[PDB]
Amino acid sequence: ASNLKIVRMDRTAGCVTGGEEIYLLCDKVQKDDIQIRFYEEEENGGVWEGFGDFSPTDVHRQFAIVFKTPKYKDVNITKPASVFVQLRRKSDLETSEPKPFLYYPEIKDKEEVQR
Amino acid sequence: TSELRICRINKESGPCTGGEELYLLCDKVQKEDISVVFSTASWEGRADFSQADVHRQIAIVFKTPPYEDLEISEPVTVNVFLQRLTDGVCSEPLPFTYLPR
Repeated sequence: ASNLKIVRMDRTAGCVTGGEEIYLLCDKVQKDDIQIRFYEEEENGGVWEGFGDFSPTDVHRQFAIVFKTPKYKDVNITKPASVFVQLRRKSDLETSEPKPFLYYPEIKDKEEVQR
Repeated sequence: TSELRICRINKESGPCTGGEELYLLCDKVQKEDISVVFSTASWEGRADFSQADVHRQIAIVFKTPPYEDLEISEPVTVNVFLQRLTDGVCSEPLPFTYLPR
C-alpha cells in the first residue's frame, strides 16, 4: 500500500557486469527524489544493494525512467542470481513494492573482442 | 495543434521480419487516437499494439511491423513516427533500421 509502484520493464534480466539500457514504466515520480534500488536478502543478517544509474533528465514525464544496471556485487558467478528491484524516495525512503530481477554470468571470457 | 514527438526508443535495430517488442517515450498522446508508423521511400507499416499498451500517454509498448521486403540482404534504415488517427498529424521521424537474416 504505497505512492510508488513499478509497472512495466522492457527487461527483467541483465548481465552481472552491469550497464545496460532498461526502460521502466512507473507511477508518479519526481526526477530528483526517485531511485531504482536493486537488492538481495543475504539471508543470515545483512543485505545487498545496488542502484540503477540515471540522471533526472532520464526520468521522462514523471511516469517512465530509462536507466542502467548496477553491476551485481559478485561479478564472478557461474550460476544466475535472482534479486529484486524497487523504486525508492530519497526523501522519506518510501519504497515501491518489489519486482524480481535476474542476474546471470558474463559471457565466457567476454574478452573475445577478437584479440 | 500540439506537436506529438518521440523522446527516445529502447532499440535502434531489429529483425526485418518484425514482431519484436519495443518501448518508446513520447509527449502526451490519447491512447485512443494515436498510432506508431514505420515508413520508407515507397513503404509504410503500422506497428502493432493496443490501447492498453500506452502508458499514461507518455510511452507506448508496441511490436515492430514486419517489413515489406522480408528478404533484404542489407541494413534497411527506415523512419519511425507517431500519427493521430483523426487529423493525421505526425511527429518528427526517428531512425530505426531493419536487419537482414
